[PDB]
Amino acid sequence: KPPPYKHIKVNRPIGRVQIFTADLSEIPRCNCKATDENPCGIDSECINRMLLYECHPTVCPAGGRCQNQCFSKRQYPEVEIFRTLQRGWGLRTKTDIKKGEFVNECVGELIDEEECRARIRYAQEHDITNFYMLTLDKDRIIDAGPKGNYARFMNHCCQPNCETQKWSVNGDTRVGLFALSDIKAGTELTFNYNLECLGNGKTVCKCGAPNCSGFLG
Ligand SMILES: C[S@@+](CC[C@H](N)C(=O)[O-])C[C@H]1O[C@@H](n2cnc3c(N)ncnc32)[C@H](O)[C@@H]1O
Ligand SMILES: [Ca+2]
Ligand SMILES: [Ca+2]
Ligand SMILES: [Zn+2]
Ligand SMILES: [Zn+2]
Ligand SMILES: [Zn+2]
Repeated sequence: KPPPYKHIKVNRPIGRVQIFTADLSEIPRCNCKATDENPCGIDSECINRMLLYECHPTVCPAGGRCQNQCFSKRQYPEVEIFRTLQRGWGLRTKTDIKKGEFVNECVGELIDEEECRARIRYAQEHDITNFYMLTLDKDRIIDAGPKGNYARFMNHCCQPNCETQKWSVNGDTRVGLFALSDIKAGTELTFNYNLECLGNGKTVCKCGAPNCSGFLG
């Protein structure tokens, strides 16, 4: 059984950490029509989607059928946690996911470098080998360990089927997972941690890909 965690829907800023807000002047304005085949969708000419911005619902001309509100809408593909051989607990999809489709948001407690330094330090001193830390920016780190969602079970892979993207939503950064290719129902959902994830120093990569570098990210 996986150790408990508080299931949260949005990022939770801790201590000095701030969650900022901008106006409509700091957001592009697309010209997608309600009559388009997939208004503001994965293959459209939506200037907001292209610049990694969501559309503002009350001003998007595509209106009600705007397809560029994936973070705000929190509609994720059906997933489940399962027991992997060597990388502990993992996350697999229960439904087919298409290339470029939104998979999840990396949601956790938003912490600063001082709080992140104390939590790695405690984990190191107490032989904790599982980390759920992801850089939002130089000032803010997502920690999905105490509080999070299903994204926290997604393992690293040198040949992943997902990627992270830094999007602007309501005037602040959010981290989302998007499919790098079509993913079949039953497959483990992975992403390359790259330099984004903290604490995994001397961790040996067990992704088992033919192009494995031996290290996490
Ligand atoms: C975000 S958690 C992923 C869920 C985790 N496997 C669990 O059981 O809760 C990442 C942690 O899982 C382990 N891990 C993830 N991907 C791995 C990989 N490719 N090779 C080895 N360990 C991995 C590491 O201990 C890492 O700190
Ligand atoms: Ca729009
Ligand atoms: Ca818009
Ligand atoms: Zn659009
Ligand atoms: Zn739109
Ligand atoms: Zn690997």
